[PDB]
Amino acid sequence: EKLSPNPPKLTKQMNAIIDTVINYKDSSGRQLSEVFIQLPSRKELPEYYELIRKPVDFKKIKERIRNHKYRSLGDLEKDVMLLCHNAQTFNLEGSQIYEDSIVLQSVFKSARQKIAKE
Ligand SMILES: O=c1nc2n(c3cccc(Cl)c13)-c1cc(C3CCNCC3)ccc1C21CCCCC1
Ligand SMILES: [Zn+2]
Repeated sequence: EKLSPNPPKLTKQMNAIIDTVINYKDSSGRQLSEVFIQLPSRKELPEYYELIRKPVDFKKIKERIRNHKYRSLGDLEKDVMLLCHNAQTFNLEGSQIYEDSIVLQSVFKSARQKIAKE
């Protein structure tokens, strides 16, 4: 089965996991994903592209689910962990963005364990 199409059930699970991550709010009602939806342009933040080898945003992850680029829930996981890794690489330790990216890793893993195990 190594090369085979993604079942509709799997694609639905992928979208539900990523929607849980994108929609996640703190107790104040702030949506943590907001800044991570779209990458900055190379004109507005050139130094991002000098430091980050493999840029990714949540828009691109949603596109990759739709175009069947993830072979597995593990491949989806790897791209979400890459996004969060890039945020921690570029942004200052202790910054809101840096901290938010750590919480989103946990939100992803919780959603995967709950949705795929139920
Ligand atoms: O790691 C990121 N740091 C950042 N971003 C990101 C956007 C998507 C994915 C990631 Cl993983 C990041 C990101 C995105 C923006 C967008 C650009 C288009 N207009 C909406 C805002 C602006 C600034 C950023 C930072 C955070 C703040 C400091 C500069 C860079
Ligand atoms: Zn399709």
